[PDB]
Amino acid sequence: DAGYVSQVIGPVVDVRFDGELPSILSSLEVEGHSVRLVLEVAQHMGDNTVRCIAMDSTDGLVRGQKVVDTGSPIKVPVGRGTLGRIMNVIGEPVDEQGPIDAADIWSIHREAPEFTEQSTEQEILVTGIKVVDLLAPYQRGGKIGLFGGAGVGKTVLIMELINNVAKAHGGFSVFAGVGERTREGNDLYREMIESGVIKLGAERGNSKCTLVYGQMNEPPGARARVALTGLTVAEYFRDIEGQDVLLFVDNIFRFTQANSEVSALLGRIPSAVGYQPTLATDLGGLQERITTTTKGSITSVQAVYVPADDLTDPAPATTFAHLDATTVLSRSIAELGIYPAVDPLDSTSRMLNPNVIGAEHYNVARGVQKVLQDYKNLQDIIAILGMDELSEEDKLTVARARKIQRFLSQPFQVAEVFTGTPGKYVDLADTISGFQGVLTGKYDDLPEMAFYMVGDIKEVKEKADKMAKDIASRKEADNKKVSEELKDIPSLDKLVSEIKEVVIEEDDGLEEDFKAEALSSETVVLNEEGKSVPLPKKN
Amino acid sequence: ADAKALDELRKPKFSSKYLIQHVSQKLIPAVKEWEKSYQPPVIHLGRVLSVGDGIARVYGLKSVQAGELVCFDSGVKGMALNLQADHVGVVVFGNDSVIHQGDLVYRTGQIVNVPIGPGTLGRVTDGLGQPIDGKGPLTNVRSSLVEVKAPGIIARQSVREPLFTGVKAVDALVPIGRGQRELIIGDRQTGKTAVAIDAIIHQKNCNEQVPKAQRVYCVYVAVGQKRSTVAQLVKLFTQTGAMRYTIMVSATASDAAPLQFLAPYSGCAMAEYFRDTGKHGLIIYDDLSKQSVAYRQMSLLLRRPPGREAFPGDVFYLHSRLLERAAKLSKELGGGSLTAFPVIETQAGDVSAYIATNVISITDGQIFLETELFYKGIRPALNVGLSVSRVGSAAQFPGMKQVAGTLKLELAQYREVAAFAQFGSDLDAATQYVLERGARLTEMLKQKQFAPIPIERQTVAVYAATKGFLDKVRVQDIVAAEEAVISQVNPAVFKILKANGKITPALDAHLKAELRKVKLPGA
Ligand SMILES: Nc1ncnc2c1ncn2[C@@H]1O[C@H](COP(=O)(O)OP(=O)(O)OP(=O)(O)O)[C@@H](O)[C@H]1O
Ligand SMILES: Nc1ncnc2c1ncn2[C@@H]1O[C@H](COP(=O)(O)OP(=O)(O)O)[C@@H](O)[C@H]1O
Ligand SMILES: [Mg+2]
Ligand SMILES: [Mg+2]
Repeated sequence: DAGYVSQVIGPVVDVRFDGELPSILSSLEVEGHSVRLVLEVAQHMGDNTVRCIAMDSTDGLVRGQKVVDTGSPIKVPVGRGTLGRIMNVIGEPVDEQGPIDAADIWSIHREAPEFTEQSTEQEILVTGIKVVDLLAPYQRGGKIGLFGGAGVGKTVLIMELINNVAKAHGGFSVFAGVGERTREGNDLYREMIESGVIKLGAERGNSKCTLVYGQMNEPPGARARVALTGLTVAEYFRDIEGQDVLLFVDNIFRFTQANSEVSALLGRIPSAVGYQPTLATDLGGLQERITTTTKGSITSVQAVYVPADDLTDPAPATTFAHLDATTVLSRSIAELGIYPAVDPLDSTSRMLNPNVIGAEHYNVARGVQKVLQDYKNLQDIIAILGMDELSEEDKLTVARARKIQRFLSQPFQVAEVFTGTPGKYVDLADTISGFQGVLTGKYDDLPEMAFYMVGDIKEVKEKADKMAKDIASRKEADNKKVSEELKDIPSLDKLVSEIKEVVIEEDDGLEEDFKAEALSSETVVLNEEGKSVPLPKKN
Repeated sequence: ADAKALDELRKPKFSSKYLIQHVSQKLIPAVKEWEKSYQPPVIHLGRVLSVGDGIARVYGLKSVQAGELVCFDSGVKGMALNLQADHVGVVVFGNDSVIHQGDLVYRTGQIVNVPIGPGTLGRVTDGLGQPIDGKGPLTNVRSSLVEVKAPGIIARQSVREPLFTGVKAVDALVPIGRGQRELIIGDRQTGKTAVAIDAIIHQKNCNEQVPKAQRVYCVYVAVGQKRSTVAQLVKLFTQTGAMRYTIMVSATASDAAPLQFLAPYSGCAMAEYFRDTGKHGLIIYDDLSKQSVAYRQMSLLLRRPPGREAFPGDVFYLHSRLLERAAKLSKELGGGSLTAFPVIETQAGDVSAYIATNVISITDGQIFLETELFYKGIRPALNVGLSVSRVGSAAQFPGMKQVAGTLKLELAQYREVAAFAQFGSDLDAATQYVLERGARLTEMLKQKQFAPIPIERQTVAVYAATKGFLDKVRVQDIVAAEEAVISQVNPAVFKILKANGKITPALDAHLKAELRKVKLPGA
């Protein structure tokens, strides 16, 4: 019937069965454990033993603990009952709001959609971000990679992508938090409680987002499989409901990282730099399920953390081929103060094609990339010569590309709470003309800093107005400002009198709520019969 | 060779019995001839097969749990880490020279736990919970596990309260939050312990001023440091009074590798008491790159396969499950917080190391300490283009938020100009002016050691540089000009600015009034 725990090394449990072994990728329950511990069969060890990875911590497991087979892989609730809920890797509600009332629980493991059911149409997903929609335009029904190191703005960009696309999409979205901070998961959950994407109580069914969370405090088995749980929620929303789905995956790098933490304990000799030998095929088996079939559509946005800003690291370098669009975020762009820190050259999309987006959009994007590459080639001789002799053809292409660099920046709606500037949504025909004007030369009379952190081209020519009014200030300094006390302001000692004085306890509250139990000086052991005895004084 | 005839052999097929009835009455008189050489058999107790380098392979111990405290017969404790099929791999909490082959190992019944509570507040502790300061055992304290799972999404709330550190470079540019994990990273002797220590001293200075619930209880975990440094830190914290709110967990270099591995978890479990009982905690994991090294040794001697720089594969999970326990709880869980300050030492400024990149990807903010800024007089050596924080606004002083934006922008103006400091053309007196203000700002941001500043005296001092009031002095005496500013502006400004939090429109008036009323000696 059941099996027993044979070996526990870290997050990898060897379970021995006496006849009728479970299949690979089957789910096993451990009973006698405090919390619900789910093991997924990774391989067959060979002498009627399976080797598993755990979905929770293996602290507490006993060699010989009864492990029961489920006969199926990890099954999770999918459907309309999961909208507005937070799930585990194994489909438990962790939002503390009842059970998940969804019918037809599905396995998280299936094969990829086959070759004949592949869609070939390409329509542009307009996001409102004038560096995304211009240079590397996204595709609805396509896969999007948000590359970039630690601190460059992947989570802020995916928050703005949620706040732009997923609210005005109609269909359902799925967020898969794969190995990230729990604090920003709580931030996303709160910011979708207020914005009405997630609703609570009786109006729960009017929610449009399903959260599946596998964050950093989880063991490496729970981070390796939580992307499959978010993906099978999105696959139910694509295949059965027929809807068009959004699948935001925060740090798909942590999938490969979580598979790397267990692969030495699974008996695999290591590959290149320290990843598993099965890196490309695990990533392919995950990512080929995220497709647009003939039944429905999944538009996936994926953050990819590059380790130490290395794009040649094999875990993002494998990810690069599975994506339709690619938004590489660069640290040196964010060091200029430009946000979002999208590399305007290194970002690529399949939609940048004159047969798809039009020969005006394509040519203005190629012209912006041409003038930015020209400025990047001139940045060498500027720091040795000084940009004074370049004979007004290379001195103009520096100023135009600097206006383009400042014009690629954009204030975000989600970044108001740490910049202050209100966010901007810039439409596609509204950014093509705005970049065509600064490309052809319609805005050389404007100041260079006026392009920084604005929206449309009808905002740079107002920041020029406000800049030339604000430099029209700071002109006179005789008197009549706030510092002369005669206007409306009290003395400095009278403002002190307006302070309410707070209490000070000086006892810190540590003597009234603590259950100060007694701990033994001697150490207490268990003998052969399991009884609690003191340690025997004979070494 | 397969198991089917191997199970058929369980059925008897001997067909003759001319040895069975001969040796069965000959076995027991033979075994009794050697019963003083036999050791008694073992099932639920343990017996040491092999011991060496801090690892005991223990035969028996049938019902041990993974990660369970065991106790050898010589008194030294252990921890059952990898439970293999024929033996248990036990790491030794101490010197393994008192363990022999054939020593009895006793299962204690408990997963590893430390004493938590208010009784630890003021003690110097080892990495396992025993006090090492020579002041007797721990009283008014209770035992709690060191492997508590971090609070989830519904248990947390957004980080809002500041927890100032007293270092005005930090509190102006990289503002901490009260439940935020902030990594102090740099080379050796670049001032990381100084930043953590000044943070603890400033919590001592603020705990005697706030009403009993914004009080911050520091916990310092010294991993891998020598014992003279820990004793000097205890002398510092007692001679300034910071030891009344500070716990110190000290697994030194002489301790075993599992003690240094387990000491950040012991310190986090001691600091989670204040987080779970509504108070606010501050935890400093000094030398987390030494806890990773102790974990590497502990796992390599358990014969687990090595990875990048021979580290374990799960060395990311080691620091992620530790640092994720620093949270800000919801109001139904008390609202208590715990803010982490892990420390990583880099080698020659290589930020692309394995443990360094892992802990950068785990924590919220970063505090980079470069060794070239340290020797240029900039103390603390904050790398302002690389030190990031996730919170930014809504986690700092509202008065400092109005002033430090003009600092964050103008230091960026200074940095993009100073890479053209070989020629000196001084373009239109604008590239000359922005460096002539940015040098003043970097000289403003310097401060001494073991002397933290209250936040009002910081946001007055940056007010005197983001505005005018210091353009008349050279860059060589701004560290004395700001002493003239704080020393001669009337101290009733600081009370109003602390009680308001921001500058009221009656307060920036009086502050611009009194920054010309003072005589600064800059000539
Ligand atoms: N703000 C400061 N002003 C002056 N000196 C400082 C300051 N901060 C640190 N120092 C000096 O720098 C030296 C190194 O300090 P600290 O021990 O904090 O660095 P560390 O990185 O912890 O060193 P280690 O890597 O050896 O642990 C100390 O001798 C200290 O006196
Ligand atoms: N659009 C933006 N505007 C302003 N600041 C930003 C923006 N995007 C990112 N940042 C800064 O970068 C920091 C970290 O960004 P984050 O989204 O956490 O990147 P990652 O997830 O890759 O670490 C934030 O604290 C913020 O200050
Ligand atoms: Mg992130
Ligand atoms: Mg140090």
